[PDB]
Amino acid sequence: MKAKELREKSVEELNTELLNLLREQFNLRMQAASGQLQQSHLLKQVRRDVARVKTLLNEK
Amino acid sequence: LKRNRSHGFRARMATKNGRQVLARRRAKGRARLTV
Amino acid sequence: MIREERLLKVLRAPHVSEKASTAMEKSNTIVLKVAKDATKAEIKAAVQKLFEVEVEVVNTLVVKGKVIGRRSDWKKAYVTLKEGQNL
Amino acid sequence: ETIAKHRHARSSAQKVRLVADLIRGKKVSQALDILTYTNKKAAVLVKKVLESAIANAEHNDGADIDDLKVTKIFVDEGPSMKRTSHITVVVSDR
Amino acid sequence: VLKDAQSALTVSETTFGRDFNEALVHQVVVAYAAGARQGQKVNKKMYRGALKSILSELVRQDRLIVVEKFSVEAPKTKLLAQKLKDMALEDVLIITGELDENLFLAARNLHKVDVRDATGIDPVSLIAFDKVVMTADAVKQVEEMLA
Amino acid sequence: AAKIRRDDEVIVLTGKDKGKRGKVKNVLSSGKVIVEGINLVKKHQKPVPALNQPGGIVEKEAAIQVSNVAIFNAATGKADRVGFRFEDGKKVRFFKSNSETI
RNA sequence: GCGUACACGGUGGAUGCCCUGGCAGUCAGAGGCGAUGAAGGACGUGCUAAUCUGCGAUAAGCGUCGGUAAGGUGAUAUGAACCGUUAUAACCGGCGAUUUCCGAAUGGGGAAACCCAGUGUGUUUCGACACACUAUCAUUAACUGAAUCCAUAGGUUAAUGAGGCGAACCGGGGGAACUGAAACAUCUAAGUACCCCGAGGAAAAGAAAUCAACCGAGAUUCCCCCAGUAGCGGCGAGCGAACGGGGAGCAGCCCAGAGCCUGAAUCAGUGUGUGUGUUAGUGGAAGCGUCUGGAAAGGCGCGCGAUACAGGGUGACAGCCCCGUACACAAAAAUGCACAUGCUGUGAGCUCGAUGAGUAGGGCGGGACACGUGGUAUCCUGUCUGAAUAUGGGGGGACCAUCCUCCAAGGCUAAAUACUCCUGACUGACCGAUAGUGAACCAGUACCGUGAGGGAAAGGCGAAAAGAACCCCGGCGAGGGGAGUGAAAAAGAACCUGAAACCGUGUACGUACUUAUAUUCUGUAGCAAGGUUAACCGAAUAGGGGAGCCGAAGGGAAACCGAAGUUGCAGGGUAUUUCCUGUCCAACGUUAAUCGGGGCAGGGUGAGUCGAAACAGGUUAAUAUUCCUGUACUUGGUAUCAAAUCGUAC
Repeated sequence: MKAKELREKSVEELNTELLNLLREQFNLRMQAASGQLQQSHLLKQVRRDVARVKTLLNEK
Repeated sequence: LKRNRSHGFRARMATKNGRQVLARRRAKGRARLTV
Repeated sequence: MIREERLLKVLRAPHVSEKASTAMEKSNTIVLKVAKDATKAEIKAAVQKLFEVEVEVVNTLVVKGKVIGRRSDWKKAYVTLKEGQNL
Repeated sequence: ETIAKHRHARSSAQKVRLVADLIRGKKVSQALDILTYTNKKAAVLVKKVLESAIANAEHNDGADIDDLKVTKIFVDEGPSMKRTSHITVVVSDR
Repeated sequence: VLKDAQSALTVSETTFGRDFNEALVHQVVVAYAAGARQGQKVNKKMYRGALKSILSELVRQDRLIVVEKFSVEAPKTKLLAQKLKDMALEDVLIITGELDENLFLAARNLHKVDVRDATGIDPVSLIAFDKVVMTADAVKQVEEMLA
Repeated sequence: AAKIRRDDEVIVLTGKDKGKRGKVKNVLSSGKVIVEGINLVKKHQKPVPALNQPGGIVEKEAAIQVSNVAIFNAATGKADRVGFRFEDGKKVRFFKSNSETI
């Protein structure tokens, strides 16, 4: 988890993070605004994942 | 607008009097030094 | 408008209200929150990219928060669709 | 022995005291009949207190409903911010 | 009167036999108590006189015991406990010369038992404890220092 | 390095549960220890139409300080001290009185 | 109608108890932070309506390495929802990235969190977006370069120390009044308050052309004694010394111009390896029964460890319940100090000569020096004069004679030393919410004032929320009564004990001279012609430290004859968003108001044709010519598309 995605090149990391931002964040926000999403751990999980991904791509 | 021009943060800080009164207010610890 | 990260950071979440509820069926109009900027073209492009719903007219207005405590003023956007509808 | 006290009543002490002075030592039914037509504002409050007391007594001491008698009714000055008051009623068959 | 070797010890009369001076002892103890970092200096000769007077008072009450030696083979508090139980001593003081590391280490936890060297003897320690156990070398060191 | 953890048997030294054994369920972040059948309470739950209210009076368990309970070992049948000792690769708890291994 | 005493209650806040708080000190660090963006603020920051705290669009957290690791997702303060449980849950620490805006702010404007620029690079779509750069002295050299051919003044280029904040202190320059003289001039007041300046953690000074004079030791820096003595002072109040005689520490050197042998201790910065601290941590002893007691840690009985009875929590005071203490250990990486170790530069002593020339001094005029130019001493002027070099110079105590450290016109010198904005540890015969801090509480908060500035009241449930289920009256509120948890509800949240003052019903009867410097007297005690030793050393009220302050085999005229004082103490006197929707009558309405001119939560403002271009109708509880209905109209690009931000209620 912490280092599983370290080896893969930058292009796939960028693709994954942009896909996450475009789909998961928007879906979670829509569900939260509409009253759905009884479980909110998805927001924290995606936020942590994107933070980890963007922390890379600069030192590499 | 006269109040802002006269006792504004920048208006005071322009002169040394504003800086010293700001330091005194900081020492006192009031939430707002000027407004 | 080559970059796509900027546009997707404008809209935050939809707004739910009785007037919005009536509008969703009166003319298939929706209300979506946006960021400080009021770039109508960018908002339309982002909506088209995300929901794949064509938009013809977007109406933007500014709302000031109510109080000392203060809240950031927010931009309200009404978007209408020809025939498609989305959540 | 049934006790019922209403606290923080928004009424001056003197008016409630002088209203209750006309009910102390008299039968519950007779006092109720007298106060049915009373127009004083404190009359409504004292009626509420006494009817609540009688209802509680019947709920817990339903026996001998007819012979209920007013025993110890009084008013005391209440918290001051229009000074409030506390109206207390103790009622029993004897 | 060593109580262990039936050996008598020679002591100066002026040390353990001088007349008790209540006022001087009271002044010295008051000064010592007040000299605990609360808002007194005492003359050296007055201090020596107070120490000699209190020692004489304790001697005439049979509250002081002298032994040939006092040491523990190992730094174990059990040995000291057994040794003090042998003489039926519970709240007593130990006065000696050079401080023994093992004995001091073992006696550290004992609230009722405290060990001190000849040079580090004070009226408070002597009075706070019912009896004191002393050694001949300690006796002569005290005689020399107090004069 | 808590001396009490999940899935253990303990005995309440004092607090109306003297001589009665129990099984520890969980320990609160503040040190409170919950042990089955040590202190039964009749808390009155606030009625609520939603959340599938059980109704009546809920018979849950209260919380007591860990100081009032002690580890129990079936080898001797009496509570004793518990210490920590280093094993070949890890550190594990152990009792006293010949130091039965956990 | 009242009174004489008690009980039952109320606004009630003194006493009693609690401290998650303050106040006074000691020991060490640091003794400052900051454009690679300081201190302080605005705004976001979670499943969340508000606060502390962390964080800064990666926003109660992200990457790597170590400890514990089965609980955790920080708390107020619950609830829904998840991960892991033997090493990728979470917590702590080293090393890094991110580090919104204002704030010296330093891209421009500007009103703090607001609006808008220029340069290079990055460009699946050169419309749009991302990173870096910006305003100041001269120095290195260059592009260069008027007056004035060269040259200079000046602009630019790549770097260097700075242009702010912060408690005290070093030294210097300015700088008033209040005061004794019952007012006042010289003094004191007072070099006091206050402003500025150089860098600092300490600073200045710091090693003799200094002192007595015919005898001596010479660095500066602080301290008791000398000495509160001389002297000054309407000789009154008061101020106030040194060569001299003891402790902390005591290191004097560099150039002065030539050489000799020289990379010879050593200086300053950077690797290597060890130890001891810091930045997470591990192990670390022992008991029960019995009786009250809600609960024992309380009484009683017998035992155990103790290198650990310091301390805290645990249903009442606990060595043997837990956390801890001493003690024994521990560092992947960073970090202060010690050394041996490698390198870029000064980097041992010896001989030859010397003591730093417009220099000291003097004449035209003034600085604080009481001395304003008076007989007038001290740096020097805008100005003139002005000999040397141990063979010479300065100083004297009567001058001649004779004596003394030393060599002035080049510099430095960490050692003992004042202070605490802050960090870590401890103590207090210090205080208990009108005390203690202005503030123990969401306090430098509410509140007052244009600003400056001034500045409060308000702390407490319960051992454990186990927070009164359930039922009834009641208006679905508010409130109360049964039952029950609870020891106790004479603990019910407006929540510790609860007195009076004031108001109700019943009961028996009539109707405020302060620490402190001295003087004197009283008691008490050591020693004894002796004791008393200050500052300091010090295993610390022990032992040393008699450079002092008094008395005395002396008295006496200095011819002569031959004993008892001090210091410790205690006692005393004297000298000084207002629009609408849902809720409510509680803060207000000169009665009530379930009414409102009143609080809370939500909603509402829609633009190419409102600021060359739009007319009529409809719209919700409030907005329109803006949203829909009929299309029309000005401009531009390619029948088709577009014309930004900003306010449209009152």
